[PDB]
Amino acid sequence: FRKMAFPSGKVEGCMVQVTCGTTTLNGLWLDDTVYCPRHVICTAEDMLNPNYEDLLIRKSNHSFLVQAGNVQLRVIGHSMQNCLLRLKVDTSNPKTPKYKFVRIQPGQTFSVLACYNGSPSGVYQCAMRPNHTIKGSASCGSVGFNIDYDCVSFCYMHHMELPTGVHAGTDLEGKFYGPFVDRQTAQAAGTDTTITLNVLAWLYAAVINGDRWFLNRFTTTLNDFNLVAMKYNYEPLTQDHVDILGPLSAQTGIAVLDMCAALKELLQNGMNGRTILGSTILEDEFTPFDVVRQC
Amino acid sequence: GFRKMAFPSGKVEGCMVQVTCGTTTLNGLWLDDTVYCPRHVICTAEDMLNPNYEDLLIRKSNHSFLVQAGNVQLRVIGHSMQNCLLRLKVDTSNPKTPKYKFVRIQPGQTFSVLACYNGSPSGVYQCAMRPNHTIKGSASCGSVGFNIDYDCVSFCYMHHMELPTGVHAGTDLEGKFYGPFVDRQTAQAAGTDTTITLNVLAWLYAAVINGDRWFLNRFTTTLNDFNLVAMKYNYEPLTQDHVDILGPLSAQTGIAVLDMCAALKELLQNGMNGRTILGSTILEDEFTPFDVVRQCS
Repeated sequence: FRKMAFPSGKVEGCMVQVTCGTTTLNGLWLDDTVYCPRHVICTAEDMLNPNYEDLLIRKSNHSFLVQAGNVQLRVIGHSMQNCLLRLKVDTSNPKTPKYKFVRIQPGQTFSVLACYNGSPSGVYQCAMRPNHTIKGSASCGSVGFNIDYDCVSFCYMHHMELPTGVHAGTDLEGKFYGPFVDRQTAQAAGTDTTITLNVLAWLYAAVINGDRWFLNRFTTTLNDFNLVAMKYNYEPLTQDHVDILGPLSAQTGIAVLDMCAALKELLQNGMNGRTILGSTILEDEFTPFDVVRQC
Repeated sequence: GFRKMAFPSGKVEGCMVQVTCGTTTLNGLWLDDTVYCPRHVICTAEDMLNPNYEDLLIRKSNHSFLVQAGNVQLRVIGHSMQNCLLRLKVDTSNPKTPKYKFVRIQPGQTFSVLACYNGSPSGVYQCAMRPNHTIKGSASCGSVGFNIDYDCVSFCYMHHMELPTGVHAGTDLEGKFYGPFVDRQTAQAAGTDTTITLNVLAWLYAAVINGDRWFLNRFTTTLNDFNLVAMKYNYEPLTQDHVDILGPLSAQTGIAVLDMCAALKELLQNGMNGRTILGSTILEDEFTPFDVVRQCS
């Protein structure tokens, strides 16, 4: 049951290079606008206590250098929206796909098109951690997206690498995910818990395929499970979660709480040599939506 | 954090079509005015027990082959069989054809797969070529494997058969299978799978480069003594060629190849113990020395 990102094609044509002063980074070119982190306007010293409005007012259109492949785009306007830079260019992207800007919940998944200086380097699948970080390659301006039907739902953009080695970022409106800001400082990251809803979905996917060895005759309640789960650093399971797993429950024939009683035993005992879907560990980067879709 | 990145899939996306013959429907590769697909598209469920492909192909004409490039049907103007590949010739040449080459990769080497169903891409993933000549984790037949080399696309794989264990078997783009596998429904002997040592060692060098070096030590080992332990923990034997190939990674970190073998020895024998390498509790083996240097430079 492979990870599998989305086909990157439609996003590839939207990836541009933005340079201001001494720093280069990636930008998202949709219609006649380029989006990128606002910290591009900042130098080394600037990033310690940046005043974004002040640093921008002494910058003109000519300061920003945009390049799409080896075509240099002409930037005729510039504005700042939250933590993003909106760069108005003279041309409308001929490769603009059907697109949406969405904000996603922690635990949800998307694909990232990792780019170096505008050129697409690689595509991978990840999940927004419960602590709002993205564990990654270490970039900047690289966007995160899902593809529904013919529409691309851009939901993420990489901004900062935190002292811990994880990556923070914003949505495509400039609002950050989690308590993070765009300045070089100490930044307090929350507990990175396991996405319980995702583990169960993955365990359901195992039942659909062949692996049924972990199922048992044990029974549990919602509170009994959480009490065992939170001991092993698992995110508390809610009634909303079990409802979300409802349609997966009907297909497999295994009631959510029985699956919880299966996970409970798995956490307490470990897997003891055995594998699930060819994996030695429990996987938590597949949503219930990912499981139904990839089966 | 370290990510098993697949190559961008845009260049390959515009090459994906579906082929139909009777009831059977699968994916095909449309490059220039030729379409490549698995030859078992010309087989009914019954046929797959003992398929005489020669006797079944002569039974067909262009008429019987339907090719769909998205919402567009393509009329086929000729057909032939190259090994396990069906080769249909079409009236139009694909305008979205990228600079390409066909290659036969060696076991332990990685590539990207664009999972496709009924000619439509749904996802892309990165995998290695297992020492037992299999791959795992997709979804449909006709889906291709590839590397991206700047502007050129090197196709090296195509899915043909789904083995009973879950694993997949396929051919290169000349139609030659990888391993002893065949396009027919029978036993099909998938043997011992082994960890790719060369790939793990490159991943350990990738860990040092990023800064994570807790696993290191100063107790250098012999090639013989390492290989003895490697066999017991089900790893591929390390050869002098592997040591040569791990050259640049040894030079750049300043850690000798044999010392990293001594590091891996301890990890195999003792484990990580709650500690992680690049964010993993498992030793990864789907990153070639080439992949590491690519993402680290």
